Amino acid sequence: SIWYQTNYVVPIGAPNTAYIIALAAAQKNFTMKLCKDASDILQTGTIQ
Amino acid sequence: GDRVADVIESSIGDSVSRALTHALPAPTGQNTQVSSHRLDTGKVPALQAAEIGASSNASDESMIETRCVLNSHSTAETTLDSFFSRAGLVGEIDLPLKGTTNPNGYANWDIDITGYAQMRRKVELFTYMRFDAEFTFVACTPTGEVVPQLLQYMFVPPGAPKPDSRESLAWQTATNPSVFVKLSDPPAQVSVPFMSPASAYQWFYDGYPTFGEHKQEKDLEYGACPNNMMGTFSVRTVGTSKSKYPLVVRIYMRMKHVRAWIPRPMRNQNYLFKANPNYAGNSIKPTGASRTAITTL
Amino acid sequence: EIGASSNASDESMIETRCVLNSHSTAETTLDSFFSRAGLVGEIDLPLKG
Amino acid sequence: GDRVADVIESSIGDSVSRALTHALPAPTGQNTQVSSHRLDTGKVPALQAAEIGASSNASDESMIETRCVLNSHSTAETTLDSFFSRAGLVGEIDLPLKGTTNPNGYANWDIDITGYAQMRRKVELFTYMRFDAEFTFVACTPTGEVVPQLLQYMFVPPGAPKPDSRESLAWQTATNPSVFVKLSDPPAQVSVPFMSPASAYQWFYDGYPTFGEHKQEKDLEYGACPNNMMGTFSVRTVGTSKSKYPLVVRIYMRMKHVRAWIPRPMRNQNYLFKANPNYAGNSIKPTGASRTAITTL
Amino acid sequence: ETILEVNNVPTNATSLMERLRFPVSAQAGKGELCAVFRADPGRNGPWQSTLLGQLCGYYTQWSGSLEVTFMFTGSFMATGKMLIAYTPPGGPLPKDR
Amino acid sequence: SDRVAQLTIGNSTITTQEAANIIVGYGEWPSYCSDSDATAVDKPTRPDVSVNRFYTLDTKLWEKSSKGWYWKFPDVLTETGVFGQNAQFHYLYRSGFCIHVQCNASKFHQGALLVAVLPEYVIGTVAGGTGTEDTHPPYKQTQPGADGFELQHPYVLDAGIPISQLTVCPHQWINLRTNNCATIIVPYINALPFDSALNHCNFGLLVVPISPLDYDQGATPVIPITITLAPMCSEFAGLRQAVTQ
Amino acid sequence: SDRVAQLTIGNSTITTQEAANIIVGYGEWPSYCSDSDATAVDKPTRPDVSVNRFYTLDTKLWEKSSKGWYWKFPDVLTETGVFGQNAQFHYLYRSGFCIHVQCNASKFHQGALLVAVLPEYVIGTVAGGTGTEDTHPPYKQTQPGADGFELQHPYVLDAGIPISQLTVCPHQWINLRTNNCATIIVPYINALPFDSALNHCNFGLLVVPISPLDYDQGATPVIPITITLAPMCSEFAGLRQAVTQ
Ligand SMILES: CCO/N=C/c1ccc(OCC[C@@H](C)CCN2CCN(c3ccncc3)C2=O)cc1
Ligand SMILES: CCO/N=C/c1ccc(OCC[C@@H](C)CCN2CCN(c3ccncc3)C2=O)cc1
Ligand SMILES: [Cl-]
Ligand SMILES: [Cl-]
Repeated sequence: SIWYQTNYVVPIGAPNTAYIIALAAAQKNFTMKLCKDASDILQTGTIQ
Repeated sequence: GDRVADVIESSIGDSVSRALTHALPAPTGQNTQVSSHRLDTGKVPALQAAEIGASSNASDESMIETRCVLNSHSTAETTLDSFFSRAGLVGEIDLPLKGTTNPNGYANWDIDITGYAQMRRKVELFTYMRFDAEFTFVACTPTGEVVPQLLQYMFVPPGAPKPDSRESLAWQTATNPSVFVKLSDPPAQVSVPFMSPASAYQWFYDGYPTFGEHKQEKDLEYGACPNNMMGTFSVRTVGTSKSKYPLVVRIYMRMKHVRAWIPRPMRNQNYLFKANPNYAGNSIKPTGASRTAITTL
Repeated sequence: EIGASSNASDESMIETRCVLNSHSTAETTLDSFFSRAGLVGEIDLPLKG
Repeated sequence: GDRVADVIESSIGDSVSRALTHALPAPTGQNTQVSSHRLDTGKVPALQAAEIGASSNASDESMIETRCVLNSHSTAETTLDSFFSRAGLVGEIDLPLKGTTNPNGYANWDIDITGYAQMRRKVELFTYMRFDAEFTFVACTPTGEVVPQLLQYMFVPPGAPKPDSRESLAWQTATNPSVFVKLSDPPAQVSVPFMSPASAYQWFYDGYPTFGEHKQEKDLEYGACPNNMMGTFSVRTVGTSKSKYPLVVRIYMRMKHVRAWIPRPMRNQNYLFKANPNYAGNSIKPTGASRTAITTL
Repeated sequence: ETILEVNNVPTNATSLMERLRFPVSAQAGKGELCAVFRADPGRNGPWQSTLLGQLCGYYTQWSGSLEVTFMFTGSFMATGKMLIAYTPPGGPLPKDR
Repeated sequence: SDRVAQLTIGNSTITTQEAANIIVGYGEWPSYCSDSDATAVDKPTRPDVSVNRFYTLDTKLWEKSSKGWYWKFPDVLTETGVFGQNAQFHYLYRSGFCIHVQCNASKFHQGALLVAVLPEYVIGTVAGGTGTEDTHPPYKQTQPGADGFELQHPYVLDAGIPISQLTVCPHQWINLRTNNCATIIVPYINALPFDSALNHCNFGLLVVPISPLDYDQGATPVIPITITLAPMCSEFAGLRQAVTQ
Repeated sequence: SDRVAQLTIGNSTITTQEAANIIVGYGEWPSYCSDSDATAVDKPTRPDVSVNRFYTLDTKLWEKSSKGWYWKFPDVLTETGVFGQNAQFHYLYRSGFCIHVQCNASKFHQGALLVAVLPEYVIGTVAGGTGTEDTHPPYKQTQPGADGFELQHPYVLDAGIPISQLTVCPHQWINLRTNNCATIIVPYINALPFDSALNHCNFGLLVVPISPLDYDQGATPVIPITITLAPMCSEFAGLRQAVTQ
């Protein structure tokens, strides 16, 4: 969860709204096991 | 650094689990030593104090005059692998034609071996068990007949798409493991590793799987632990049209490379459900045979 | 903006204990991921079709 | 023993209070070194950043061209003992004849030096103070006259019986320390050790002396700390009949072997009560003289 | 690192690019809530937009620490302090800051 | 010299002049989780003395007709002392326990209680009597808290298993003509290094009269059984706000 | 390289890109009580990570007319987290603190806050205005809890002493054109080795605007001041039941 610790402050002449972009990935202790098919199958009918 | 005395002389943190006992080798039963008449005051092997919680340490030699017996009876047949590495029935899947259950040509089996008493009672002797296993799949019609039918078995781990029909896209099986075999071929057979996220599966989980108020509705999840839920086993006739014959697949499991911890009292009331130890209350039966009197055989 | 992923680690963001991690990374190699046979083609040989 | 890494490499427990600064000797004021014109870019002593919280480190030598000055001005007179070891008035006891207060020939003085501004303002510069003291007792009639009267002073520590009259059994003084002296004799004078149960007396205690709800009634005990209450000082004319003369005893205290910690802003509003820093709200005055404008002297 | 769709709410085609970022703006100083999301990487939700979440989809089990880096794209004159918190299992969505 | 004992841990001390030795479950002492077994990365908190101490939680009355009771760990302490607080503020918890069941009488009373520890003690229901109803025990029964819960059918330990075989678990007996207490040290038992003190009860404590209490009209009839226990080597991790369940 | 900083302790991390160094009160770091200074005999409990961490307790709004506020330690944490619990269950407590006051604005705002720490901060009353009434401040004012309390007469710090001399105490300034935070490490200060976290507030934190906030119509007018703090080397002793006051 993200909360305002203080407040977004800006002077006269600057926008009152800005955006944040979030990037994510795993640390170096990350590992996965037991291969399985993904839950999605991107196909509805036959692929021509 | 640490300077205050209580911190220096602290035990907070030793990971070494000091053990009171250790295992010794015992390939055969213990021998019996010669013994003679002892008429001593002070020494008294026969007297015990069961309140302590330990079994009696009195031996044959000290209770009667014994001869010498070199016992070479093997103890090999009572090892966990000897006891468990015998394949037994743990699941049945029906693929009927014009029936109620599966008239669509496929079937999904929740991987749970607790549906059969024999096998179940054996594993429930221990609380935690870690092992690999060999699964064998025997298929035939309901009369035990063999017909020229091709089948596909697929292991669908938690999170993978469960087939919803005989023609489901999931049978493309690009990553899941599948097995294609004919009823005419011998029983399909594969090895399965220890797949739990825990260090061991456990036949008993005295707890709930999630946080929150555990109201009546959710009381079905008491005792349910995901670490024991390995997934789904799906089977289907391999075709776009209904199969001409009804089928039955019997699943046999043979554990191997077994380790177990914490022995428990063995089940003594009929089993009723897979998920719990529920027993028939109006039918509590003694553990064994009874007799008319304590003074008569 | 640089274009590289964050180099911040657990140890520097919170007080951590020591953990000897022996979790294998073998199952995520290309051969482990791809060397599983899957359907790639179907051929039909019907009678009166 | 300790085996888990985080415990071995822990700092939990070091009693060594690592200090950033240490004291150097300084019997005299610092000398001034010769300096010349510096026209450098990069070096800039004059510029500071008070936000940091430290005082300016700029020195005479770097702000102007200075000559050499060997400064031998002593710093001895500003040591705590030099500042405090000067006896000042801290208490007055009246023993009148036909009056209202003490017409019974004796008097009990609660040992508290906060009744006089001069002395009080000085000690309140620090929060904690530890010291021994020399007390001097000057007695005479209200006109400053000396008469042939014998007096008894007695120190009654917390828990000892406070005299309730000129003839009280407590004056037997079998264990308490008492002093017998005539008004004609010179002022009685004794040495008093550091008697607190704490390592130091404290002129400020931001707290309550006991647990429980701190309702209005008990708000008088806010700031009261027993560690500062050394007892009662009782005095009486030594007789079974009323004294012929009215008396006054002025108590002077001279601290010695002084140690103090934590400097505080110095009192700038008139004192009103012994027990607290209460000030007259409708009369908040500036700390010092004022002027008509910021641009005129 | 790949972009995490914390703002996975709009769905009409013309507004899809909006899912790629969430906003912040002048508040009333009551330590107001900005956004929330589950940390479960292999679950439906924001993580589904990341390559990590997608690859994660081919494995039944996973183990490891994750990390999320937030980039502020407001003007250079804008300032501010935020409190980002991770609440381990068992803790309900935090009522207040 | 084996009938007399003293247990001191934290700011608490227990004495007994009629003991019958001490049992160390599965033959091993409680110990902190090693860096090899551990998996969570945050540095744990080990309160030590403030939580590893003797808590005396409950007293039951033994009667000529009592059936027996059970309590669950760590459920019993989740709302008690500094231990409870730590159990609530942290997601992860692990510890061992020193259990001391007390029950004294006179040299003219008789009776025997079996005091045992049963890991992963799952409770079952009588399934509607006929076994056709798939009923489940309510929260109040699986995690009875400090008050414990009385057994309905002791012979099968309310779980379809013979109490006659319960001695295969760490245990002691309180035979009034011999001892007035049982002491059992138990190490952390689970298939994971740490776990939730709230959602999972590692084991259950059972106190069941196998040989019924008896005495003659006129002897004190009120015979209490008191339960005292102390966590050992408590470790907590995964801090956050306090949660009761 | 002095304007940028990171404070990590427990499971909490603080960052700032406009700092002005760090003050270490009276020049010394917090440290546990030595065996020489100690007097109580029971072995203390040192929770470590579960209590020595950053707690963000309160936010105030700075206005062109604000007078200034104060908070008291350890009063502010007595009812928060695992620290609060330990403070309540134990009679004795001691710790140091790392205080971090936050307040950012824009390069077009101006104003300066004096952030200081004043040991044994005793509060006085205006004595009925005339000084003839011996009034005393109520519990709510001497120990305001987490909400802090607004100063009535800043010039005399509501205690008859000049705020102009408050800089003789560990302090920093938050001058909006320079920094957006103050950080002060404080060691345990008292004439006793341990003391009650309930009855005694070792020191007070004062945040007072000396140079009033100002800006032009149109710039964000809501400028918060947030208080975050972390106990250091917390030690507790004299266990018993929990007490709130
Ligand atoms: C190509 C497809 O072939 N795959 C065959 C297959 C067979 C078995 C597979 O997994 C078997 C896992 C079982 C050994 C786990 C049995 N257990 C573990 C503990 N447990 C359980 C059940 C009920 N309550 C508690 C625990 C179980 O039922 C997976 C794939
Ligand atoms: C034979 C009788 O002679 N005894 C003389 C005598 C004189 C002084 C004695 O004790 C003097 C103790 C004072 C130095 C203590 C003054 N203090 C300590 C701190 N304190 C105080 C007052 C109000 N608020 C906080 C602290 C004080 O007033 C005892 C006996
Ligand atoms: Cl409690
Ligand atoms: Cl809290």
